[PDB]
Amino acid sequence: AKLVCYFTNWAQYRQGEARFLPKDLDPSLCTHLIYAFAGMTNHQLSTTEWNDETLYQEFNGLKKMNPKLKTLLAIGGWNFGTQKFTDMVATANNRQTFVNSAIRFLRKYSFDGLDLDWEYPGSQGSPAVDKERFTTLVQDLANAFQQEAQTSGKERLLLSAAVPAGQTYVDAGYEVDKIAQNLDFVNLMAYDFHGSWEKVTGHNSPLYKRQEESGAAASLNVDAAVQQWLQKGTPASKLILGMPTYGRSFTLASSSDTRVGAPATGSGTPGPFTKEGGMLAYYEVCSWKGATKQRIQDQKVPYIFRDNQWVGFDDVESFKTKVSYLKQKGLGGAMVWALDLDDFAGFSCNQGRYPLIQTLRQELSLVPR
Ligand SMILES: CC(=O)N[C@@H]1[C@@H](O)[C@H](O[C@@H]2O[C@H](CO)[C@@H](O)[C@H](O)[C@H]2NC(C)=O)[C@@H](CO)O[C@H]1O
Repeated sequence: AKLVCYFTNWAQYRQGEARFLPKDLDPSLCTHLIYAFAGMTNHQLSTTEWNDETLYQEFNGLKKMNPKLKTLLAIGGWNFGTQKFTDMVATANNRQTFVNSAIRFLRKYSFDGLDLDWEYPGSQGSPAVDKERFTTLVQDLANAFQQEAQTSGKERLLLSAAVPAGQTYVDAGYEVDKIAQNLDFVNLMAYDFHGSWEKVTGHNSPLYKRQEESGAAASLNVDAAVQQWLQKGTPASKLILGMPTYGRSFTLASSSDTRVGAPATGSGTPGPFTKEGGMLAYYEVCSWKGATKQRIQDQKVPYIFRDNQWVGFDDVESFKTKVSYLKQKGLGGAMVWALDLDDFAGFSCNQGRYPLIQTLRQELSLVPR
C-alpha cells in the first residue's frame, strides 16, 4: 500500500499554530511525499516560491531519516491554470525542452519523480487538442525517464498524475487507458465534488450518492469516480484514492434549513487561519464551539453547522470508511490533500498530531513497525 501526501509551499505563510514549517514534516507518516507546486518558465520546470530551494533540501532531507521514503515534485495545481501547459505541449520541441529540464531539475534537487497536476487538459481554457497532447506528454516523460535510468544507472524517476473525478473533465482531457500504462500511479482527486460554486449545500467528498440524486449528480461521489477510472482502464494497483483534510463551507439562506441540499447564498465565512471563503481546514471545524455535527447516512460522511454556516468535511470515521472501501476495491493506496490542513501539530482537535493522516496510515497497515 501507498500513502501519498501533499505538502504545500504556501502553508508556511499562515499565522500562529497553523503555520506549517519544515519541523512539522514527519519522515515516516507517508510512503510518498509530493511537493506542491513547481511551475514553468519558457517551457522549463521552475520554482514558485522564493525559498523553494531551501524547502527542497529539508523535504528531500527527510529521506536521510527514512530511506524508504520517496519524494515527488508536482507541477501545476488549480491556480496555475492551463496556458503554460498548452503552450508547452503544442510542439515536440517544447515538450522536449520541458522533459529534459524536468530530468535535470529533479536530479539536481534530489526528487524521486514528477507528479503532473495540470488542471486540466481540454478544460479551463485548454483546447480539445490538448487531450491527445497530454497523452503524448505523459508518454514522452515516461519514456525519457526510462532512458535516463538506463544511461545513468540510477533508479528510474517516478511519474504520477493528479486526475479529476468528474466525467466532464475526464472525458475532455484524459485517454485513461493510454495514460495509465505510462503512469507509475494515479492520484485521484476524489474531493471538490460539491462546494459554494453551487447554490445548494453538498458534501466535498461523499462516498456514495444520496437517494434523491439523479442524472450527472449521481456520479459526483467517490465510488463513482473510482469505478469511472477503473472501468476506463486504470489498473486498480495504480489507482490511489485521494482524501481531503479540509471541508467545503456554505452560507445557508436560512439557519432553519440545514439539510444537505438546502439553499445556500454563497461561500461560508473564511476560516481564522486559512482565510479562504468556501473551505476550512480540518483543524478549523473539528473544534467548532456551539455547532451541531451531523452525518449524511447515504454518503458516509459528516457535516456540521452553526447558525447560517454549513460545512461538509471528513473525520476519522469517514477516513476509516474510505480506506475500507479502497481495500475492498483493491486500490493501490490513499492520497491526501494536504499535510498542512490536518491538525498537523495537534493544536486544535485534541486528537494528537496528524489525526486524520495517522488514521490513513493505521488503516492501511503502514505504521512503522
Ligand atoms: C489536490 C491537487 O492535487 N491539486 C489541486 C489543488 O490545487 C487544490 O488546492 C488548492 O490549491 C490552490 C493552489 O493551486 C490554493 O490556492 C487553494 O487554497 C487550494 N485549496 C484547498 C482547499 O486546499 C486542491 C483542493 O481544492 O484540489 C486540486 O484542485
